[PDB]
Amino acid sequence: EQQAAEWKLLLGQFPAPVVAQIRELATTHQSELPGYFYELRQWIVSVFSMSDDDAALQALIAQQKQIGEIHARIKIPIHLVLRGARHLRERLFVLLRQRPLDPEHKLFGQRLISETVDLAMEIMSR
Amino acid sequence: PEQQAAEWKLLLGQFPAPVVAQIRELATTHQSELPGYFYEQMGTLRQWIVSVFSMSDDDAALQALIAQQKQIGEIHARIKIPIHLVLRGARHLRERLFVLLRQRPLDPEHKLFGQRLISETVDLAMEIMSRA
Ligand code: HEM
Ligand code: HEM
Repeated sequence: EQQAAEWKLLLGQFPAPVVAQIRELATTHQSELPGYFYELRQWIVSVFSMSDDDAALQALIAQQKQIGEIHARIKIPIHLVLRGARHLRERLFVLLRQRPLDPEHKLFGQRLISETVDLAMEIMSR
Repeated sequence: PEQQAAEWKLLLGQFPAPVVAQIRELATTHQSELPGYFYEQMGTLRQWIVSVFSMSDDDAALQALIAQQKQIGEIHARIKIPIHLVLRGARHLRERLFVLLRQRPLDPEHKLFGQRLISETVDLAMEIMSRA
């Protein structure tokens, strides 16, 4: 395993004010992000608080694994989980767009949220 | 059910004409290059990427495509392949598709969209591809 390194690998390829500005946009609009709209915050912050050390980070992978096995145990469609993902990436994209940060940093800021969430569901998918 | 087409054609609406084509082209010119293995555990992925990157705009084609994704899922399900191996494939796909786009001299705003389009495209296919 040590999908922790793996995780750092994809994290170390992102500049600092992006990491900060993406983190800071998850921790703000933290509670404003839980979306239910069709016919929780600690999570976003957990994933988007991203650091270096592999105690304060590991619990993130072990937690993700936990929270899938929750979802599967009670038997809920994974494509429902991955859709939630989507609307999340989406709302996060929308939140990124409406900033006055250069499109260059947006460019990273986009891959940074997209990789994370998908990584999440990947490892959340057990 | 059926409005899986509705959603896709709408999302495809959140994007400009060139980006769409740029991305279509991107996948298309490198369809033969992108089935790329570089790791450890255990011409098809061309027309898949192409099917799923034919920026298609027709409830008809969409349905079949949609349903294609569905059928692809079920096959992967019978053999009993872990969902998190496929999402992984999927992650590698857009990751290299990301990179391809980066190394193209486009307008970084054009670029942003280009990113969103490839991201949501695969993930949407992936979402549908789910049945097990
Ligand atoms: C991006 C996708 C999702 C994420 C990140 C997520 C996150 C979580 C987390 C972290 C928990 C932990 C609760 C705990 O530890 O006590 C949880 C529980 C739960 N989730 Fe979600 N969820 C997602 C999608 C969904 C969807 C689409 C549904 C639709 C019904 C759903 C329904 C539930 C339910 C019913 C529980 C209760 C489990 C319990 O008893 O603690 N989840 N979810
Ligand atoms: C994004 C990821 C993937 C996509 C889009 C994909 C797509 C496909 C497609 C289109 C087919 C043939 C269906 C047809 O056109 O008739 C196929 C077959 C197959 N795929 Fe993949 N695949 C993916 C990942 C994987 C992974 C990760 C594995 C295993 C680790 C895998 C194993 C197989 C196997 C074993 C078959 C043949 C099944 C049989 O002969 O019964 N695929 N896949």
